[PDB]
Amino acid sequence: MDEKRPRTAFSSEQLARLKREFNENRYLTERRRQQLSSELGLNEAQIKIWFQNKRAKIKKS
Repeated sequence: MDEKRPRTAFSSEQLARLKREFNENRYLTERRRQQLSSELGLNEAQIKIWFQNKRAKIKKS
């Protein structure tokens, strides 16, 4: 839903990396959050929300 609420503005490379990490684990550690942010150059808050949102896609109810 990146057509109504603008915020998940990421790049193919960034999403690819994040997706790779998510494939291994739907969660995120402190070190991973800060590492991913520093590695790709994104806000830890954005990464955290991205993972939380990605997890909601699988587990509905």
